[PDB]
Amino acid sequence: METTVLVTFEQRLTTGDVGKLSRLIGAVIPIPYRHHLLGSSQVGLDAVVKDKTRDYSRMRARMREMTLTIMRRVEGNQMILGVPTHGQCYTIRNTGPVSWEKGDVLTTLPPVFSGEVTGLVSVSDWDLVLPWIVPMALATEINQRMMMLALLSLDRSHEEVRAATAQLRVVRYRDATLTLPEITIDMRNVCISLSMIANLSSEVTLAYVRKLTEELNKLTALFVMIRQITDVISEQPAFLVCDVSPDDKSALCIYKG
Amino acid sequence: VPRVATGAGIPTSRQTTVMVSKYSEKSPITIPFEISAACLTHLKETFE
Amino acid sequence: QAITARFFVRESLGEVEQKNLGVLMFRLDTGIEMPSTVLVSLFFLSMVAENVSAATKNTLAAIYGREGEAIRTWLRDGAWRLHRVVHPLGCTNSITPGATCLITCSMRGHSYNMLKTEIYPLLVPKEIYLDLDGESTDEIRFVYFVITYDYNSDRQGRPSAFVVVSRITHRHTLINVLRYRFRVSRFHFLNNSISGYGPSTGCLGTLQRLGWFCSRDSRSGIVASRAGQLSVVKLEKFYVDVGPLVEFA
Amino acid sequence: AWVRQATGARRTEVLDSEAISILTFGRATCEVIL
Amino acid sequence: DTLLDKLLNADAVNTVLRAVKNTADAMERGLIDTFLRVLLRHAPPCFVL
Amino acid sequence: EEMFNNFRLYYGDDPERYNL
Amino acid sequence: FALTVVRTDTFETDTLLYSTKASTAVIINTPIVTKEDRDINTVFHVSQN
Repeated sequence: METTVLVTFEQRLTTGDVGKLSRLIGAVIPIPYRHHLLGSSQVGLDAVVKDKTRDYSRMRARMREMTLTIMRRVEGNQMILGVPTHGQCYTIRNTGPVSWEKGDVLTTLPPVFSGEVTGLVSVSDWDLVLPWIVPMALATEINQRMMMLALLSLDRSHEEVRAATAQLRVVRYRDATLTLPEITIDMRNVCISLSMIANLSSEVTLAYVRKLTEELNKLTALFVMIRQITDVISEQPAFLVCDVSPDDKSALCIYKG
Repeated sequence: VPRVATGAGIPTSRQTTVMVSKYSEKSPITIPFEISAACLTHLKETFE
Repeated sequence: QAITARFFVRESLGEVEQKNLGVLMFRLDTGIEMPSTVLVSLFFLSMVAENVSAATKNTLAAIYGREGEAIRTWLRDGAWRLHRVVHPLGCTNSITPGATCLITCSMRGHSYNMLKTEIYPLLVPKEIYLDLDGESTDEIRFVYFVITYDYNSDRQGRPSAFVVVSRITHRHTLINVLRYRFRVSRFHFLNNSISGYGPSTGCLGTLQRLGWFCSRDSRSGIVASRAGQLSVVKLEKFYVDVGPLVEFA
Repeated sequence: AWVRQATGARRTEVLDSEAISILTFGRATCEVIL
Repeated sequence: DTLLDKLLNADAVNTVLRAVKNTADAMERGLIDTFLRVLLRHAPPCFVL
Repeated sequence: EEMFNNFRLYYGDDPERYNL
Repeated sequence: FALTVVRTDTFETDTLLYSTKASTAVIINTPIVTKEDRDINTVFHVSQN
């Protein structure tokens, strides 16, 4: 009916892993590219959480640039992943901790093991960590709390903004809450960009107010940081549920971009 | 071409049957007409 | 081919709509923990938008602002409006004269009565609709929903909203033609934006696609129910496409 | 500026957003001092 | 003669025939023309005569 | 048949009024 | 100085049209029908060139 990409497993399959996959028939899969080949090294957010230097902004940008897919079936060592198409009504699964209400706008984020770790079928240095499939404004607010952790986290040396980060620290939504990781170099460069915007906003337009190569250097170092910080905001919501299956295992949705 | 003889000094044109290159103008004409999905359903599903 | 979804609507929110189908319905996880998950009429957010003048605002508040002034407008009027809290999903199908109102709201397509006999128009009320129109239109005018505040006192002062209908599809040209007539809002918006040194406000406006409609059969009109008349605008073959919440300032 | 005379590059290759995209996620030969 | 010869043969014959037939047209009209021109040269005008 | 139709129609069924 | 004012003026006019018998020849095609699909109705453009 649709485009369908196959996964071959290098691993000798565990029957318990096949049983967990047959539980997760309705799941959603992070994939780099819609070449019809997929290896286990390619499949999964294993390919995101492998460089422990790296952090949440590049996690989100990798999940933007990499293909969002729906689990369909498993056939021995091969895995059938039907790539969704904008406008059709698909059964997907809630792997994230956040519960789902009907009609809700549904949005991909990478999962965070800060207090809410949830492993998977992992064997031989590869996990199938599925992205948190989380509401839209909640996803934006997760990223806003992350960037303010990376901003306010330098002033841990003072009790006041130490208490402000510990006061932030926490994102609470409907009936399902989660903690949030501390950043004390992705989020560091993100807030380098934010701090250049913040510094130069009081520095570059003051003689433009009175009318409305140095300036090109300054506004270049402004605007490329502006582009790199804007690119990680627009959440590109993947799904939009028509009805939620009760006990929040699954939800029939329509797929967006 | 019909030409005509003479005996004066004017040369009548040697070119019998002058070539003409004409072409076919094309113009498509389109009419839209609508049928409601209600009308299609009263053709298709067709109750008691 | 259209996707519809049965929704819990309170039987004290099923009105209007139930008299004459066609409304927008927004959802929201609001502040009181016992009734947090609520779906919302377009006439019900009209009594939150300031652009509806206070007579018409309290007219539909006399229709069902009993529920509004129960808890809900104390969460929307009283507890200050965010564009985050409300999300548009489309136009109602399945009138549902049942025990508990289960209204099957559409997602994308032309909102229809089943059996293809009646097409559901979108009833956009008058004061939230008209004033951001562009030019004279031909067959595929697009609907955008825009919430636009104006900074007065309480770091935001007053909430207000619009339903802009325009042929202009593009995001940045659409926000520039908003910036044409919203010079006043960005005056006092700049004023309390430079008032907040450490405290904050939250910006001006938020745009999103809602769909398109037949727009040459577009006309205004009126409904009437309990608490009287209500002058509205009737958008006939309203295709639904809820776009992204795109903010401007 | 004398290195850039002798450094080959007349001016600095400016920061591409493509280069920032690898700053956030890290024919031709290359050399090894010994 | 896979009828390519037939069409080229008819083409050469029709070229000859069309030349001779336009010649017959040109010859008869030239007789008309120069008889008319002689009649004009030998016809004095109306007010003179 | 195709060849004789090249001589018949694609020369012209009437040798007068035109000649293909 | 002096001025020239120019102005065109528009005149609704019934314009006749005379030709010869079978002046220009028309060859038209058997028409094709495309089915544009909407959720509320189906539009059929017949198109004959």
